[PDB]
Amino acid sequence: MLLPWLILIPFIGGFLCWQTERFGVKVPRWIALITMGLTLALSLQLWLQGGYSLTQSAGIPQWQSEFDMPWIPRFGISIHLAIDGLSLLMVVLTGLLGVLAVLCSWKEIEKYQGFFHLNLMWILGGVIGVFLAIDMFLFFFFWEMMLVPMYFLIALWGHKASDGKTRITAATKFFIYTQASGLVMLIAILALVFVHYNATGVWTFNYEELLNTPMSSGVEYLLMLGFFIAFAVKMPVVPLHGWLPDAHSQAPTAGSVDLAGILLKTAAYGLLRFSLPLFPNASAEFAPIAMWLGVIGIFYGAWMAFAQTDIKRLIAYTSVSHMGFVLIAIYTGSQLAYQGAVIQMIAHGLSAAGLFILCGQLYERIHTRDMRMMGGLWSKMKWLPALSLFFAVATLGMPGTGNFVGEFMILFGSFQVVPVITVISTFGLVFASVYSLAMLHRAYFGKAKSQIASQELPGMSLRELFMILLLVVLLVLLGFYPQPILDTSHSAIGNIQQWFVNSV
Amino acid sequence: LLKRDPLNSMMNIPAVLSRFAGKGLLLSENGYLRWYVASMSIGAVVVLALLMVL
Amino acid sequence: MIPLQHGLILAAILFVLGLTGLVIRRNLLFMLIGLEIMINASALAFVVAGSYWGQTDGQVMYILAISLAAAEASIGLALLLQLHRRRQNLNIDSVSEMRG
Amino acid sequence: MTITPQNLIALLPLLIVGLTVVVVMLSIAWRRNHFLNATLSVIGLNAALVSLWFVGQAGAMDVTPLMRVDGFAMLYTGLVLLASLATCTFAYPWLEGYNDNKDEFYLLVLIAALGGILLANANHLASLFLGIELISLPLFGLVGYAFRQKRSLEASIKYTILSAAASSFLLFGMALVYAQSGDLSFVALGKNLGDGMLNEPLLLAGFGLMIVGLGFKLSLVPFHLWTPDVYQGAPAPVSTFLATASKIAIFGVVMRLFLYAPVGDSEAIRVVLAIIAFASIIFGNLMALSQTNIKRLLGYSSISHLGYLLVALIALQTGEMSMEAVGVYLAGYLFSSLGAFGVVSLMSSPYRGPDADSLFSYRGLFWHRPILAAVMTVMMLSLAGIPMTLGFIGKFYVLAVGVQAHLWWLVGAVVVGSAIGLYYYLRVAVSLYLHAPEQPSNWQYSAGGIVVLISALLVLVLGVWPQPLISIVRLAMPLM
Ligand SMILES: CCCCCCCCCCCCCCCCCC(=O)OC[C@H](COP(=O)(O)OCCN)OC(=O)CCCCCCCCCCCCCCCCC
Ligand SMILES: CCCCCCCCCCCCCCCCCC(=O)OC[C@H](COP(=O)(O)OCCN)OC(=O)CCCCCCCCCCCCCCCCC
Ligand SMILES: CCCCCCCCCCCCCCCCCC(=O)OC[C@H](COP(=O)(O)OCCN)OC(=O)CCCCCCCCCCCCCCCCC
Ligand SMILES: CCCCCCCCCCCCCCCCCCCC
Repeated sequence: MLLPWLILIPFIGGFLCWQTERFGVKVPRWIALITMGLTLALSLQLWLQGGYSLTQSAGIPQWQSEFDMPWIPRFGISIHLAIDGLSLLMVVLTGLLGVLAVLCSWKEIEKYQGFFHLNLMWILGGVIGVFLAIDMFLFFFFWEMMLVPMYFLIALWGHKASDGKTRITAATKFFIYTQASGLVMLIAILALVFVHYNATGVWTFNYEELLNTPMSSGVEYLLMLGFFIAFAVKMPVVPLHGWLPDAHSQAPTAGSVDLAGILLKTAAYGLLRFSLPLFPNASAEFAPIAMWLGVIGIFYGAWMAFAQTDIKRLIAYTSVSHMGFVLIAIYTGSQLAYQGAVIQMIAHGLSAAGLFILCGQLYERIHTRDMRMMGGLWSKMKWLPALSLFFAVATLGMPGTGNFVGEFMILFGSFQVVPVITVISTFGLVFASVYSLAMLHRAYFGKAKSQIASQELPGMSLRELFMILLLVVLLVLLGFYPQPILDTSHSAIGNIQQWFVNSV
Repeated sequence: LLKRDPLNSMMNIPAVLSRFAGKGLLLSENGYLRWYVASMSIGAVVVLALLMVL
Repeated sequence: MIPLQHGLILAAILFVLGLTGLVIRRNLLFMLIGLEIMINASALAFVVAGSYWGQTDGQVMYILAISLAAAEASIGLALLLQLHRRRQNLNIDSVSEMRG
Repeated sequence: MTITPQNLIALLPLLIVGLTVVVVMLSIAWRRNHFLNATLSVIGLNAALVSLWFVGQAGAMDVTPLMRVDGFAMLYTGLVLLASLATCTFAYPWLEGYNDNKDEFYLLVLIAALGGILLANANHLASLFLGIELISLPLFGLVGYAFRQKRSLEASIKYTILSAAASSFLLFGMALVYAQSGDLSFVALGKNLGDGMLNEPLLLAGFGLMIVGLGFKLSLVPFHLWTPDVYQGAPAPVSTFLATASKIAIFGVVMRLFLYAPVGDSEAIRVVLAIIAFASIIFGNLMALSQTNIKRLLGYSSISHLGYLLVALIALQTGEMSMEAVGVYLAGYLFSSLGAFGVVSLMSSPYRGPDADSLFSYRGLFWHRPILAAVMTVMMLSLAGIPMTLGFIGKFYVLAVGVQAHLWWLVGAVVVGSAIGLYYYLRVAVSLYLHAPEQPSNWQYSAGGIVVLISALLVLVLGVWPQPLISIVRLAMPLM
């Protein structure tokens, strides 16, 4: 019942932000603020009333809330939304990141701020629709609709220091990657629907009806391959990853745009929700390939992050390595590894958001991103280098933060299933500590390597400090008490794992 | 060795191939009417030969 | 006791001759002449086909073919007159400005 | 056979457009009035469009040994009439700056629309041939309407020569087909063949020559090289008509020919059409990669979109939803092309003399023409097959039809060509929203703006809610 409003409140809020711009330039930021406040409040109300801790595992499908309304009845297509623990957790995370993105773009007094807020709101609504839709056409529709405002933000509001050609190139590369992968997913969806229609005789795009589809070994592999190509593009999985550092480099300089849609949290949800239940045998056969791709992703992202002269590109490759960890966790069939993947996903979202906000604040301080042009910034600033130190400590998997908790449940479950990939991934953890310390040493330690870092810098504002400290508190609480998060998603993870291991 | 991101260039290889193929195909659009008639007759020969073979 | 194959072969010969004249000649007038040859060969082929089946449909299609031929000859000769008026030559390779 | 009054009721758009031709003729003969003749032409086209309702209440049956009127013919007549009305609406502000006679334009548009209606209702090889000529020859006049301009005269010469060659090829194809079958009706092409001898050599040769002519007419590879030149050189409302109405009518009559003829199920023709569709999609997307000019880019776009349509046509015998896919895709392509070419026509109007350049300069259009830029970028997103647009619904239909018939090479072609199209369409969109260094006032210009605005609104609304279009296409079901 509240799921259509969970999707529509960002869209209506973005329309109001665009239309109420004639009342002033400081008006749409407030409208976006109560828009994401209402979205996050609805998500938290669903969390409180769902009773997710007391929910047992009853097998797929098992939805805590559902909504169904016909959209294209010729193909059996409906606006079909459903929420359980995993989707609710990701909707809560998306709403929190939307609140932080509205807060981070508070000082932008641009002439077209209303359209910026509309694009941000539509990206967030598309992400929530990705997390809520259990109709294959609707899921694909949200998965592709979250790309046009992202493209226009990167292309027209982007990194003003770089040329417009570089921003247009990065935005076009991101759009081509995501849309071509989505078209491959749409081909897989259409073939699955047609196979189900040939087997039974009913036009349906419903995820619940497509779970039981009699399929030959080789057609299921192809459909799983199409789904995996889409998710692997947006995971990112090597070699389909470079769009992410190019999009992070040429994103708008506020940093809110980095938290809005470029943070990856939908592809692993799609892998857990759709790739494993719809194609369990094909995923079981593809598991060595995906796990070795995750190993290569971890090592390649770590070596990429160490070899970066740009801090934003370094954080992007950190995201690549962490998502390789999550990809290893997904193709294991372990409940412990799945819960660790959920915790790692939430913790990576929080820590990457903190790192991107701090990098943006550093960029409005010193007007450069080259780590060769900065150094010894610990003595020049008040709050920023210590918070960046904490977030770099978080991203290397230090205990006390949720990143360690998630990645260590991942490695526990993986070693219960596969030992060799687990030990190579833990050497990837060594590599993670290496690049985190390298970025810390090149950015805030040493002497001033240029003249812009030689003089004192203005302190961070109270609002940016408050939201960064909120991220710090959330990461520490997730590290020291992840139990509410583990209890929220225990039923959905159990259903997905039981379907994956009881059908192979 | 990896700082140039070789996998990114390997995946950008199709863009270079598409650019080269488009530049090669644009040579047919020389704007000559006699070449357009010749291309239509060449396509007629190809279509007729393909229908005769199959 | 005149074979349909021989009439169709004659029409095909005239059609490919008109096409060869349309291709190898840079003069626009000879291109229009070649076009008239091809459409007359197609009309002859329709007449042969109609005469083989003993139907008036071949002659009806001949009538439509020559109506088209007269109209396109008029349009093409008007275009040729405009080209000769504003370029003082009929070299069709000269009009090749839009390309790529 | 004889003609009943019910047959005349079923021929109502034909009679209305022909009477409009005669009335506009006599009005020009009375006094050369641009506004009155344009008003009479659009009144006649609207009268035909609303007489389509009486045609629907009449029924679906065979008006002639040549015409068959069914819901398919009604839908295609409606698309052709809408394209002709939009062509007149874009043509009036462009012709307001034309110094020679302006009234012949609407007469030629009316005769071309009459040919489109003929092709919509065609059920005979004679009707197919006459409809193609009745479309092409007013297009000969309209492409070189501004014949004092060098590019327009060049495009007219190229289009006239190449279309006469294609008409001769097509006519020779029908001659060979008639020599084989002995009947010129669509249902009797290969009917006398039996016992698996459907691939008669002479019938295949005649159908190949007709494929050459129609593939010229549909801008299909390798009969596609005329398309960017003729699109660029022609006046922008003429380019609108040539991109929308001619392609729609010729593809509708090709759909009828391949649906009704028993030789349309031939394996060799299917493989040849698959090769043509593959090459058309890939080539039309690849040639538009580096196109600065918007008219040539839209010509290569037309090549690729007709390739997608051909992909939908190949699965006509396999899936019964292929006609549904072609109708939905053609409605979406019509509205997107109407919007794009209407933006080009409105920014090219009035005609600023034959000795001046007609360059578009779409860069930075939003900062002085914001509504036109919004419509133009909506159309560029629609032609890319991006969701929330009707072009995506059409491309989804094409992909579903290709998947159902297991045309995997064509499916991969659609995906690759869609990616290349994404590149150049998004390039056009961001160029619209960039900044420009440097660089109306009547109700007909506002009418053209209204036309492109409702086109953009239809694209968006039917992209997020396509079910009314699906229902009206399912109502357009022909004779079985
Ligand atoms: C790992 C294998 C298994 C998985 C495969 C998954 C495939 C789908 C996901 C990956 C898609 C990769 C797309 C690669 C190109 C991305 C866009 C790009 O890099 O554009 C660069 C360039 C534009 O930027 P610039 O260099 O400035 O050029 C200006 C020229 N005047 O662009 C240009 O100049 C031209 C751009 C043309 C359009 C893009 C190319 C499309 C090619 C077909 C894509 C479909 C996949 C084909 C198979 C890929 C290899 C497996
Ligand atoms: C102990 C023997 C038994 C085997 C057990 C397992 C192996 C243990 C080996 C431990 C070796 C630790 C060496 C650490 C050196 C660190 C100091 C150093 O080299 O500093 C230089 C540089 C400084 O970093 P930067 O921030 O760039 O500095 C700015 C200006 N210099 O720093 C850099 O540029 C970064 C250097 C990174 C070094 C990464 C080391 C990775 C180790 C992987 C272990 C794999 C184990 C398995 C191997 C295969 C076994 C079959
Ligand atoms: C560059 C991007 C674009 C890439 C190219 C575009 C997609 C190419 C897809 C190639 C598919 C190859 C299929 C090969 C076998 C065909 C013949 C066959 O044996 O079909 C089996 C079956 C029909 O027989 P039936 O009696 O219906 O059996 C029911 C089966 N349960 O068949 C069926 O029932 C339906 C079979 C459907 C198979 C899946 C098709 C889509 C798969 C996802 C995309 C391709 C794989 C991932 C990407 C690869 C690398 C790009
Ligand atoms: C995805 C389907 C189409 C959705 C709408 C696409 C966009 C239509 C036009 C809306 C208005 C655009 C305004 C852009 C303003 C840019 C300002 C830039 C300032 C640097």
